[PDB]
Amino acid sequence: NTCAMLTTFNEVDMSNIQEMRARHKDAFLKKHNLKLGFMSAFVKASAFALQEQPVVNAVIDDATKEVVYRDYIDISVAVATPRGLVVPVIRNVETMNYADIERTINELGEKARKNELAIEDMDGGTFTISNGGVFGSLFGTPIINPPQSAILGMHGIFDRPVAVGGKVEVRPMMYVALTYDHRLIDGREAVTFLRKIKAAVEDPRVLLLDL
Amino acid sequence: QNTCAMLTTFNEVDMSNIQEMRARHKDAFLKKHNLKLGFMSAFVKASAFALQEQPVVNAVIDDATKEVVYRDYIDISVAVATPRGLVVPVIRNVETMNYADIERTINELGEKARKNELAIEDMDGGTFTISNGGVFGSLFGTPIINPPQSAILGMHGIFDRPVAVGGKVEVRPMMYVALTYDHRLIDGREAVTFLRKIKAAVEDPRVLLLDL
Amino acid sequence: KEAQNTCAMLTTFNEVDMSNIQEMRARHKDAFLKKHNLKLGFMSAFVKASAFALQEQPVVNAVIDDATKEVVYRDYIDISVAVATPRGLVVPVIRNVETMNYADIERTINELGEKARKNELAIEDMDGGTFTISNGGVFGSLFGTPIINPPQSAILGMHGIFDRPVAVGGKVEVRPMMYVALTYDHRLIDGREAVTFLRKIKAAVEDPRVLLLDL
Amino acid sequence: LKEAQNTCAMLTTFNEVDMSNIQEMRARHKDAFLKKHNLKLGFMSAFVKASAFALQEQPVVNAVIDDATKEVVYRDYIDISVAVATPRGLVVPVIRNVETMNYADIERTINELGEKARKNELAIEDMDGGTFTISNGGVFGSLFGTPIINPPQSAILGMHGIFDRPVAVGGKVEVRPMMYVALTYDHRLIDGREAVTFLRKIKAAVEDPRVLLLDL
Amino acid sequence: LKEAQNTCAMLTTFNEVDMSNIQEMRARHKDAFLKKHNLKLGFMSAFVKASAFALQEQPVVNAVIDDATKEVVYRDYIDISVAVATPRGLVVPVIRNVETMNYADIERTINELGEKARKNELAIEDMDGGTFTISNGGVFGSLFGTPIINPPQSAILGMHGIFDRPVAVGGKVEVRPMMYVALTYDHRLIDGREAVTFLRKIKAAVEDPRVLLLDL
Repeated sequence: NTCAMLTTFNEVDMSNIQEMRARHKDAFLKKHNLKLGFMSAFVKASAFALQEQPVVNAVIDDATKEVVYRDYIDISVAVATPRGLVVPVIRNVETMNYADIERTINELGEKARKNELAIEDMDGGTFTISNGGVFGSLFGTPIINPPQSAILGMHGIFDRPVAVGGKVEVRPMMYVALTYDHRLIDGREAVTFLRKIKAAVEDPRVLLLDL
Repeated sequence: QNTCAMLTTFNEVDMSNIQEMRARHKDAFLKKHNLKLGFMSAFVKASAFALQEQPVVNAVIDDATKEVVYRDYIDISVAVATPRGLVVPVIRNVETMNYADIERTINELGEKARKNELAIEDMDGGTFTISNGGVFGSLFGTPIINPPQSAILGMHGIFDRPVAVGGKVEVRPMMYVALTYDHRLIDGREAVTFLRKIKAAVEDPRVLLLDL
Repeated sequence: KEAQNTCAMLTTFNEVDMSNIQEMRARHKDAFLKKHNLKLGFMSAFVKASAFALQEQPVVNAVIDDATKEVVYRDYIDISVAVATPRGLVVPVIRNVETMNYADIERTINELGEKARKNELAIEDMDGGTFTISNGGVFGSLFGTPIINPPQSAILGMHGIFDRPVAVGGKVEVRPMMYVALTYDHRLIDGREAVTFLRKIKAAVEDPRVLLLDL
Repeated sequence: LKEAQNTCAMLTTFNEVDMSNIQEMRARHKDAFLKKHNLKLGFMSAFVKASAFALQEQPVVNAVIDDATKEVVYRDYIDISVAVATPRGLVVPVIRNVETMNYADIERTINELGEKARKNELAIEDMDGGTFTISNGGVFGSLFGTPIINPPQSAILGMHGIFDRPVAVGGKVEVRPMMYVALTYDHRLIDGREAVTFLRKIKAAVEDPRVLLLDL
Repeated sequence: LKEAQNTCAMLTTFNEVDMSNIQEMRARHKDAFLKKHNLKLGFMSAFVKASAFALQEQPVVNAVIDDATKEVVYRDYIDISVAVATPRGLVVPVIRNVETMNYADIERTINELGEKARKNELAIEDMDGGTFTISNGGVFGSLFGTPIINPPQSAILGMHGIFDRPVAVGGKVEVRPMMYVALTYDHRLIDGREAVTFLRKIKAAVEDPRVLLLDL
């Protein structure tokens, strides 16, 4: 009786991020000592789209029926543990490039694995990401954890035949999801947000171009 | 999903035949009716046909008396998106209508919406809600039932995907369609058949004339 | 609805290649009729896959007790398969599913269908299920979200088998694929458990040899 | 300018940058860039941002010989002084705080500064304070040549025309739009290694702009 | 630097060198060279020996304009100042009487000088006094550029990176490992024709080392 949940889906062509991870895999590891991953691209695209559409960043206060707009943006990434899935928080992401996002993700994942994370940074955040792609999933409905207003559900990357230029081609594709609440965000805004994340991931130069 | 009854179903409709009709007859349509040809009329007519062939979907549960009302008239509330927002203008008596009339009424209601002469009378009483979120590129998604009716058809963007025909791979322009229905009056079989029948009517518009 | 509010149901989807199942049906239909006097189908494979996955994963089989707030555990698996009758839909439950194979599942399904058709199906053969499989693919559906029948904790949504082009080994071929959906009670089952459960079901259906190999 | 060509002891280094990705990105995003940002995508934003990247990773070049005290001051800010072409002549407007700008922000600054200069509104504050120069003589069809260090700065990047030239990729021969770029540096502060690495970083940033996001 | 730029009016002439012969000889002789000399073959020794040969044939470049007397001094000995990589920074050790050794001894001299500079035991005895400096930029992948004359020499060689480039050999295009070579010379002593001939002799002696043996 609190939240009514609805979901929209879309698909992202991960054929450019794979190339980046395939060419700058040793230089990045030599200069920073971390493994390149898909998660930084999606975090940065989420930050870009949240900046473009601040209504997705806002949240309704059910106690006073007030809409609070938050200028800071934080994606609450998720890492799985044997005792249960735990959701850390990446803080102040609108001014981090791929290196900083990757390093924060690595540190938070290590802390979750060795169990030294307390509630001080587990609470808060304006966005969530539920990367269910570690365990191969085609697509699905992700739950909104409280008190957020939307969550991105990333699933596994699979090779399926897609039609580009009228010809059947095999490219690595990912199904993305966006569980929002109609009480705050309309369907058009959620569709535009997901499509903008898709655009910013499938061509990272959009971030440099501000498109 | 708690206070929605939710429980949606999805299908794929091929739009090769509909775009062929548009490419063939859009000039004549503009010359005669002074309008433009889209895929909206196909979906509205298909929904009307599907509602004719099984009216239990068109029914509404009255929780006040535990009574199901089987309304005979078909009233489809086509949603037109405007920068101010999405509204629900209602097209009356879709059973006695064709593609030209449906397009004309859709355009007229949209024009009333642009200048905001949308009276309360032409904003309710609909038996079925058709929401087009496909004007914004989206693969598929789950829409929401509009009260008091118990179903809604939401179409999405048209993309070209490879699909098998006769065992051979061929690229055709396809759509994803969705239907969220209240399980308290219509079971899964009925709603799946309803969506299949809408898809069959849109894919081959001549089944409307053949009355299948 | 009170049941809707109390249960927070979430859905996840996957796809199954129905290439091995159809081949085994093609090669093992006449022998099935000669031996068991009964025709082969699709439901037995999915029922057995769900049974094997539940045996490996007891959490999905378990249900929370609403009366006392206890996650009561069940050492026994009973799938509740929905059969179709002219007078409507009924959900008979097949009992002691761990200790039978494809042949006995077909026998039980046939007996329950012929009992429902002729209207001698009592209340003992109706309740007591632990997991449900909804075969919504008979009426040609692509995919969708099923609903859990109480007091069960999860449902597997079987859909129609469609000839669809999919790339395996870098080549595009046409294979008969089916979309599977798992609507699960999130209060008890987590995302990892649900995804792994659906993957185990899909793997067992794609290769029936996994069941006897006990992976 | 004569009192710099010998006192600064300039040496010139040259490299080729492959403008395939830049042209690809322009062809792909020009329509949307004009529709949303109300400008036109260009070559110079990429080069200015690449220079900012290289001056971030290599701060000795960003420094200047302070002849008063023989000091090498490591600035925490980068001041790119682009040569904007005007019908009257060539001027040197400056872009300030180039560490944090996207391609669109640099485009907007360059277009606004060019409109200011063409309509004769350029102020001194928009002309002084340079730290690195991106003088572009390539719209004149030049192949390659040696630029001159702009005082008080310690280096300058000279850009020239873009021509389709045969190159080797994986042992095969393919024609692609190839570009000759030059760097004229003060060898008293910058070793050969430092200047060559500077040009390699600029070339890598221009060839694959994804490096800027990837922070490699 | 300041003095070299201000006093000498150094001019630079350029050329391109095939390295396919050197690459082939390395590919076929690396294993034997390592097994016998316990050293790994390099591209540098061929260039040093070719420069020594060209200095032998043209003794004008093997000479210095004496500043005090405005005269020329002809050195019968050839010394080359090869720059050796080092994390501290590149230095300039000197090889003595380069014309008397082949590739094998130049390789061992370079290896010993690199080992000694790595441990920073580079004495000034074997550090200053050369006659012709050679600078390598191929380890940082520079395309081409003008090197600075190390004083008090009269010229310098400007070896750069080696890149596969499409070139014309007998009317058809094939990709061969090609490298730009540059010579910065004091035009006061060495004339234009002498500088071009010197660079051409270095080119000839590097393109096929059999000229060195053949004494062409």
